[PDB]
Amino acid sequence: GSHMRNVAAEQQLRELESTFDGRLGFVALDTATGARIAHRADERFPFCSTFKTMLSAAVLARSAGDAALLQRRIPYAKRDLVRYSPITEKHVGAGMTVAELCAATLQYSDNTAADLLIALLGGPQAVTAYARSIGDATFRLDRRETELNTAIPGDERDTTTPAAMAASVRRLLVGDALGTAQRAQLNAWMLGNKTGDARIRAGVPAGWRVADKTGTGDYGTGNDIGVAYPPDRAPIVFVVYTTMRSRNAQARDDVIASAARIAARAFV
Repeated sequence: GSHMRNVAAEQQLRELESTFDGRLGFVALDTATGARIAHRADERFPFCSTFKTMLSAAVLARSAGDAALLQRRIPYAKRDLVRYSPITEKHVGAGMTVAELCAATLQYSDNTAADLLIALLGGPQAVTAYARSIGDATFRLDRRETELNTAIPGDERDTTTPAAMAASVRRLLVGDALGTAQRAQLNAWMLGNKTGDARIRAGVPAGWRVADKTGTGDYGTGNDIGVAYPPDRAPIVFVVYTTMRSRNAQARDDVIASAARIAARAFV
């Protein structure tokens, strides 16, 4: 790639933001060189369900020191379900294994699965502590699903910055924050995501595999974070956060995909 392409890409991100009534937080990192394409990289955004990557990583880290954990099956009843639980609603009673809950919350954004895992770890503060332990001094998880999706302007609960999340995604999926085998498992889960086809995935070429996690919330908040793996180049980290002025707004898959496409084409 080139510096002039990266600078031009950053201008294109400004122009893309100028087309909608909201803000765009964007970081893409070419891990061949650390080259960055960014917009509003240090502003806080409500992360909505993209925190489920950090959650699942924390669970994997705990499993590395407990051989029984991934197969532990956590029971729950119908009345324990929270809204948007497409997988866990099928297994009320005996419930699902911790590994299955991680896969459900990553691949279908299942909220009861997320809340069961947050409780397993000792509450939202345990997820924040895990983030700190991998070098993320920005990330904060304050609430559970579904309250963490309120995305109120000026509220710092359940927020991070695009730069902090891109460094964490890099360290988790590409680097050495997890052991080799846990990293592989987290990648596999996110590569099998079912909710991201219209976001980062829609902005990259057919041969690039994308391990991503989406988030959607109030104020038309539309997010996607992850790593794209071109077949014969270093991985590229993508972090896309968008949120709108109006509380009632819809999320914009097309904007998210366009932001990803701008960086994908600039890096090659």
